[PDB]
Amino acid sequence: FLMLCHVAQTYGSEVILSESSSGEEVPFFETWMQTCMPEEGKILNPDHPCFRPDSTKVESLVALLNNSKLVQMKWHEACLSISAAILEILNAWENGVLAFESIQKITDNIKGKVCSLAVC
Amino acid sequence: LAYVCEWEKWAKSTYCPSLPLACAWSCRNLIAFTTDLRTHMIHILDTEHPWEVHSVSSGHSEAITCLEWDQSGSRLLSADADGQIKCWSMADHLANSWESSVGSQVEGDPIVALSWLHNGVKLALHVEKSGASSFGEKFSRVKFSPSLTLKPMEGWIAVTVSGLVTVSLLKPSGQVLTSTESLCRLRGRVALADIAFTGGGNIVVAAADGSSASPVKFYKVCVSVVSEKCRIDTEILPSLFMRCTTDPNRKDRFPAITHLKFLARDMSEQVLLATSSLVECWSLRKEGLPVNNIFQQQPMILKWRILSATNDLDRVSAVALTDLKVASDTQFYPGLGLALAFQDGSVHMVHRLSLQTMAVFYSKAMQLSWTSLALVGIDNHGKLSMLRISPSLGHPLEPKLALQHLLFLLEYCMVTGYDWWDILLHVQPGMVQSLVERLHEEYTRQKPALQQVLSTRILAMKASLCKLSRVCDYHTKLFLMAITSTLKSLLR
Amino acid sequence: VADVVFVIEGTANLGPYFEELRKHYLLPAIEYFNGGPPDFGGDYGGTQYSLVVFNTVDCAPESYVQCHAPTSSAYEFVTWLDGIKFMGGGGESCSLIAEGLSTALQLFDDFKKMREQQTHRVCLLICNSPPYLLPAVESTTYSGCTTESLVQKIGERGIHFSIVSPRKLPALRLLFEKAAPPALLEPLQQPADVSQD
Repeated sequence: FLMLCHVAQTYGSEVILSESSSGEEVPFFETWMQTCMPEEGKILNPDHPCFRPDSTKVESLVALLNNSKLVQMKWHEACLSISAAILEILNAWENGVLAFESIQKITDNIKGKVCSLAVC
Repeated sequence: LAYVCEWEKWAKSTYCPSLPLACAWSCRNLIAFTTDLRTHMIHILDTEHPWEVHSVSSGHSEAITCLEWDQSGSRLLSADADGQIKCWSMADHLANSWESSVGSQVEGDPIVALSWLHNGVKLALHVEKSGASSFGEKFSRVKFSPSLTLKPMEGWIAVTVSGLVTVSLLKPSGQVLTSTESLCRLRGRVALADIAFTGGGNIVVAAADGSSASPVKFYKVCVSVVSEKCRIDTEILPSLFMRCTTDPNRKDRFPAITHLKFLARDMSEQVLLATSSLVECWSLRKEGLPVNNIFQQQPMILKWRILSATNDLDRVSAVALTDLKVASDTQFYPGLGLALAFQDGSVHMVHRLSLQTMAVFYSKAMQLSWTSLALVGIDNHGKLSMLRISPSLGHPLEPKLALQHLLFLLEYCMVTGYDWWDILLHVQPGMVQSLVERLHEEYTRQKPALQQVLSTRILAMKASLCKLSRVCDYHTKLFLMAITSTLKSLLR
Repeated sequence: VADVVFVIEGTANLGPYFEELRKHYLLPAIEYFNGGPPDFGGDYGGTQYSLVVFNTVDCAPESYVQCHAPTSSAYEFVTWLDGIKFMGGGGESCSLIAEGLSTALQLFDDFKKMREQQTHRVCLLICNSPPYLLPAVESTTYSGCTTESLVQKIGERGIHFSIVSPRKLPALRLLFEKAAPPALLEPLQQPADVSQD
């Protein structure tokens, strides 16, 4: 994923085109085509890709609560880090749920073998 | 339908493809007629006796935007802004004579023309109904922060459409330079429309490219700091966008107008715009965010909400728009009415939030002339002259309510001292006879004392009512009365 | 020190007469505070004043006040406004400017925010047509009437105020002496320039 993001930063369109030219499938081309480009699409992410069913909706919440994060291989928070960002903004200064525990939770989410979290 | 002109020797200019057009005047003499003959000159024309059309050569290219401010004759001459604002004031109102009041925006292309002088008058028409309020509660004025007062001064400061930072070097009636330089966020790209008059003495602007992305360069700017200096703010207001792209079906909307109105709280004119028509509307309703779900259990923030949206069939928009928060049940006049001409022949004029249908009587850019619904024919048909349609205010008939609305708007025009063109709207002068009778009765009884400053004007108003016909008697009688009274009074 | 105010309003009513009055009353008044009108630096020097001349509602449905004269060095913009004031004003002859003098009061207000460190504030207003109207300001928060204006100009602040009208005398001087603080509207005289009107 790091190499893909670097290729995107370098050239972009050609890589996503070669990846989405033909074939009857649908991989996670959203977080790979809505990260950084000469187009904001900022509120678009809360609007369109925010289809987050209750399934694993509190998964990232329980993770940030009791990380102590690489227990089992699971990559779904990438397309669902919206709840993570919501909790972060609500605890940091918007509501003040955590003064310094927010930094601890961020460091826990900054655990090794996890780089996509930084991208999100 | 009615009131159409034509140009004999000139035509659609088949040699040049096209050119965007615009004009708008909330005061008297509301014809500007941006066009291309067969760059080109700019025209001015009055509402009465339009035979004597006038024009004057410009000194720039493409003449993109112009919009006057007050009854004082002026214009903007945008599109590299050569020959900037001035008055006419020479002998009459038929010669431009652009004076040395020029602001040198070197090789630019802004599309902004704004910064009016004072507040918008308040009209409690539905509640007051002008029974015996004597213009007290029927016509008021809400306290409004004047832009950079010192006495309310005013300049032609605008926003760089082509550029991306700001406008400076303001010299209003003082001939002083006051030159500075500001950074203005050091980055930007805009194709926006201006909305100036907000609560504080600030200006609002937001649009960049269209439906493709969702950027809005909200620039909350402050200009009044000290004499001989400028400190233009770079406050980024909360961003927003057109939620039209929520449809997974398609997203080809690409708006190109997104204009606003002088009331910066209750409109958002985003719209899907070849091969599309879908109006949208959002508000600025402040509300707190749902800070929850973080555990077992500053709220002041702004998140926009929807107002109205639907699928329609239209191409060209003209203009957006009394006050809101009124249960306008018995009211059927174009209160905050938003209409726009339809390409396919007839014009389906219908107020906001319903858009359903109105009477049609089966077998480029415009703006609303006034309360009386008589539009200007600058629709998407090429270099064609102006048109007018039925100003009928609502479906049903109500002669009492009709004359009531007529006297309301007449008294409004009187107190505001603007021009009046509700002539086409009123029926033959018999009803108008009863109207002026009731009007002078109320004037005499419940003046209570403004008569000593409001008499003369309304007498001339009387003339207009007696202008159209068999009843030409009162016309001449009132003219002689007015001229004799004036001459004797000044001789005293 | 020497905080004066210069006001004229008879432009709509009678223009040429002012030009005559300038030859005898306006121009000598300014020489009391300057060695001669030429072209000098302008700043907060105490002796500065304003120049306010407007019209009535007759043929101005979009303008009431456009005054701008903070210091003007007492020479340049003073002479300009004197010789380039206006030539308009029609309608009839019933009232030209009362709401103007109220705004004049407002001007004194800014002195309180500008002339910090008294100054024996003085003011002078000219108007040929006898004014009377119901509205008060239509421009700012303050509001009242001619009576309120005069009691503010006299009692609220000891600003010496006079009215050097044309040789004719209307029914104005009478009511303008109802102030317990001495109004001193005496300086309407063909004799030479008074020391302090």
